[PDB]
Amino acid sequence: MKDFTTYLSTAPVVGLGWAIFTSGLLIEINRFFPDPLVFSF
Amino acid sequence: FKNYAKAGLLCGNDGLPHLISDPGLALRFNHAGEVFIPTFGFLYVAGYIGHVGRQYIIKSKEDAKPTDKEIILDVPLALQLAFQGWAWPLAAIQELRNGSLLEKDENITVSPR
Amino acid sequence: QRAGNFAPGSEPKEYLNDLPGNFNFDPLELGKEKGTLQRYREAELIHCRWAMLGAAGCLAVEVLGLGNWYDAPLWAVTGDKPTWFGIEVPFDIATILGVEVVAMAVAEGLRNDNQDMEKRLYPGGAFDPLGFSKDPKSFEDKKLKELKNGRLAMVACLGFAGQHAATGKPILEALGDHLSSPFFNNFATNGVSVPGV
Amino acid sequence: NMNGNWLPGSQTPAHLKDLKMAGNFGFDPLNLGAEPEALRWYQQAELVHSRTAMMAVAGILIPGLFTKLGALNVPQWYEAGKVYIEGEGAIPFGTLLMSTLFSYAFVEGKRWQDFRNPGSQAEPGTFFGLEGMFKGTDNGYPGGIFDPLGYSKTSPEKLDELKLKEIKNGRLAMVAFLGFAGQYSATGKGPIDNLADHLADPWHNTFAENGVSVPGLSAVEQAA
Amino acid sequence: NMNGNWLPGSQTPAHLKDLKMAGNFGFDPLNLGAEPEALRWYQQAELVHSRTAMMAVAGILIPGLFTKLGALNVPQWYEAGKVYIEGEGAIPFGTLLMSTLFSYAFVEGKRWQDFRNPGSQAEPGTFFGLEGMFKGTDNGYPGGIFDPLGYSKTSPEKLDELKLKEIKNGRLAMVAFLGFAGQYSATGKGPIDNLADHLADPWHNTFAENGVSVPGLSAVEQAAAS
Amino acid sequence: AGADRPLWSPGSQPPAWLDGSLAGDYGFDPLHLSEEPEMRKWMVQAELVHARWAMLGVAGILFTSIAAKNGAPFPDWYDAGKEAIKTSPAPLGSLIFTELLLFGWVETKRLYDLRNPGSQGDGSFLGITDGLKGKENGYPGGLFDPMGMSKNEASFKEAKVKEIKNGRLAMLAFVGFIAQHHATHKSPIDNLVDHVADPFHVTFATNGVSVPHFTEF
Ligand SMILES: CC(/C=C/C=C(C)/C=C/[C@@]12O[C@]1(C)C[C@@H](O)CC2(C)C)=C\C=C\C=C(C)\C=C\C=C(C)\C=C\[C@@]12O[C@]1(C)C[C@@H](O)CC2(C)C
Ligand SMILES: CC(/C=C/C=C(C)/C=C/[C@@]12O[C@]1(C)C[C@@H](O)CC2(C)C)=C\C=C\C=C(C)\C=C\C=C(C)\C=C\[C@@]12O[C@]1(C)C[C@@H](O)CC2(C)C
Repeated sequence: MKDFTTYLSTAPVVGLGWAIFTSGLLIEINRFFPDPLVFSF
Repeated sequence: FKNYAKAGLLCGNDGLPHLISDPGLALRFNHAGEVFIPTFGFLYVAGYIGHVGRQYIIKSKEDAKPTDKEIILDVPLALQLAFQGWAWPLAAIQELRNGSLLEKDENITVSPR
Repeated sequence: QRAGNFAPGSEPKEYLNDLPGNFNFDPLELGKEKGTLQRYREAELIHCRWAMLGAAGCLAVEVLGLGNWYDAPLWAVTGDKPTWFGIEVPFDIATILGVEVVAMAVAEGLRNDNQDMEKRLYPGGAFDPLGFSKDPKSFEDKKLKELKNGRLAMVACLGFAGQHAATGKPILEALGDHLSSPFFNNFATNGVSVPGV
Repeated sequence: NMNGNWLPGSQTPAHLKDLKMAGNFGFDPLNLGAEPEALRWYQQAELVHSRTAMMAVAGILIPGLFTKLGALNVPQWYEAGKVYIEGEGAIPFGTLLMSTLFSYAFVEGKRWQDFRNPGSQAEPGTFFGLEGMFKGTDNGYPGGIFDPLGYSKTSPEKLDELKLKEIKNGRLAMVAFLGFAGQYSATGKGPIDNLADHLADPWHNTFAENGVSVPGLSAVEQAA
Repeated sequence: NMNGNWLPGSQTPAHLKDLKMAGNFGFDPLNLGAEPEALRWYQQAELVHSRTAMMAVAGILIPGLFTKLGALNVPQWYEAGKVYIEGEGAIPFGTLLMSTLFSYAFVEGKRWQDFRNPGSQAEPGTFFGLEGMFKGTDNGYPGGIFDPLGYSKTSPEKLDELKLKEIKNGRLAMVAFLGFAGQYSATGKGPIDNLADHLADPWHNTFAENGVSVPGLSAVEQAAAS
Repeated sequence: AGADRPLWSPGSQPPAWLDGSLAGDYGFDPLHLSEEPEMRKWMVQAELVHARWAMLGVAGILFTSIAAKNGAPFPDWYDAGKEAIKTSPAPLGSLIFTELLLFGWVETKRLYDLRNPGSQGDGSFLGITDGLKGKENGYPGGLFDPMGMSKNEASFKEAKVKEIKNGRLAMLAFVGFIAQHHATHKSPIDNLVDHVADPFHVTFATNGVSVPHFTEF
């Protein structure tokens, strides 16, 4: 477990996790707010 | 197309909306939400990134083999610093006030003239 | 040490012995620690006295033929001039609310400045004009009877709130209906207190 | 000691071997009553189930037997709730339900408090003064108001014989009410009608004929 | 010691463990109060924000309560400036804002000067002779003419109790004004009207019912209703 | 309570971290989880809360379906929420967020009792010191155990074993509920009566789902 956790603690794996997290957040924001351009509350 | 209208957006001679970047002019014509508010928000997020990275750089150096912590990230420590960066400008200006934000020119690696 | 005991043969309470009006109780162990127990004692006596005032304000206006207790503060909605005991006080809800807020604020501020815990429980003096509880045994008996009547008035006030939430009919009419038709007039007959009759 | 064996030749369980209680026959293949506290709980639960089943079979049979004799017009037990809910003096179902729930909750709370600590209801002055005689002599057999005519202060042999009789008739009542439920779910008629049909035609009045009881047996029955 | 714990079972910060400042509960998850001067500035800023929040919440509620009661006829807080500026004897908005900015600049400059050097505003002969009592007894507690009734001239236990009460009602007031802004933006009504709506219909008038507070919950509501 | 204990597979080597001290420890771990003591504590707490919620939900589903089959007007366990908030005085949005607000206190107290054992019972919550203290890792006790039959150590161990076994059984029961309601679109009690009516024909192979039919020959 802890060896696999340290493998998951390596830089490419946590970078991949950040990549999926940020991409999914931005994609869901764009999907539920279709095409915004100007901040208007 | 409905949301781009009735929101202060204006277009010139082609129907493609234009954005006003000068503050003050955007403030007195309700164009601040075009770039003025997003630029402040991006500055806030970029300062969040910089403060989190600075905290991880400083907090992972007082230990044996800091490069090992750089290459294999301390995930609980990284998440703790991630959730502690919500007040990045306060800590940044306080580090500026106490002088720990900047290093003196005597301890800084410098190229020969 | 114990005046009574609900569910006789229960586990004895080593932290509730000298408390007046003690019937063991507290299976949730809320009375642990001396400071929290004293604070809960203050809360219990104050809430019992406020239940006394609420039950008085309900029943005195119910049995005098002046109306119910839900429609008694409704005149602020209507704007009609209030009436108390035929004295016909001309006060206004803005002035009433202001003087009530100020008076209760200063009164509870003075009450919170009691220093001694026993004085916060029972100060006496100016609050005891005649003082029939000068004898210590009479003091304990009066405290126990006050707590018993306060708990009974608390149950009465909760019943008032629940009954008038269930039906708009007044509680003295509810007692009359329970006397006339016991098995055909109760909380289960409404169908709102318990779903599915 | 033991009053017999539920199955001769079967080895008695260790917890059921050298005990002293009424209605003991070594019937525990699952060894559920191994713990003495669990054994006491199971004994008390069996006693109260047996008592309420005795009341049930009494109120089913004796008014039913009076109805079959023509003395009474008492209907069957599987529609008596609908009969009473449509009567002239029909108390609502909710009112009776809450009254029964409150009374039985009080009774079961007192019984549970006596079970957790035996003889703990004999503290003076808690319940109208007379509660000093509410002390439970045995787990499930308090006595006093529960036996005012005085059959409890007999010989110990008579006492255990009476306890064994109570347990035996109670178990018979429990299996009788199980049979009542099964016969209502299968035949759909009253138990007295089933007994009359078994007396008139023992072979025709059999659960093998009913397809609800043994599915697939009627298939063999019409196959021949 | 500490008045309480904001999060039971959690380790208190080291700078907040032995601290005896009033209104402390170990609520520094971001570790911003580590520096002492930074902690002093944070305490002073919290006191200022809390005090102006209590003043604003009182001026919103009590006139609002009196208007909903019927005696007063002052407008609600979210439109009061617009109706006031439309009056025939109304001071212009720029003039009022400039006067407010100048007066607050003077006051906050005095506060800055007594913060950067404690008790430095008691320099002799600097404000018409009455500058003697213009000194800082504590951080955020100047006293003197700011306490004319002399309620703070009491034993330190009662003074600490008063400070705790002040900071607690202050934090409640800042939360209350944040609510005032938030559910004015949500409901479009006054706080007293929102309280009456929650009292009359608690389930149907909830922050999760309106789609402004939680976007997309209304779509789930009509999806389940269909 | 260890060593020569019945395992998930007879003859398989039990894991080193699974010594048999925990309740229901059959040495079942193909993925070698819960190796660390903190991970083991987290997994034990998660299994206990999942077990309690699974048993509660399966018992409620079974009671509602049994009452519906008897004649009471109760909906099926699937899509019960639709008619539920169709008849609820509390609409959706408010109800779920009220549930979340009511649940947050209990969940964070459980979390910080798991992280810090015995820290909750210090008078912080309404002056409760003796209560609100975790007797074990996933077994709090106190006011959640009003009657004290867990005082005896052997009785407590037997109760833990019974609870975890019934919890795993209810987990599989809920999974079966989901699977054969997606397969048959009927109540679990309806599936039970269909299985005990014609066992030789009605089964998981005659529902038209689970096993696919392509050639029909
Ligand atoms: C419900 C309540 C308190 C409930 C407490 C409970 C359940 C305690 C719980 C426990 O004990 C249990 C159960 C068992 C233990 O294991 C655990 C604990 C914790 C020990 C207080 C209400 C307290 C309620 C109070 C004091 C209300 C007062 C109302 C007043 C005075 C109103 C005034 C008016 O009525 C007049 C006078 C005249 C009218 O015309 C007009 C109006 C305005 C309506
Ligand atoms: C089966 C299950 C989990 C199974 C996990 C398995 C096999 C894991 C296997 C392994 O880990 C081992 C052992 C060891 C590792 O080395 C290897 C792996 C492979 C990793 C969980 C179910 C968990 C199931 C749970 C918790 C069920 C909860 C049910 C609730 C709450 C019901 C609520 C309702 O809402 C509904 C759904 C509908 C409404 O009609 C009624 C109400 C009552 C409202």
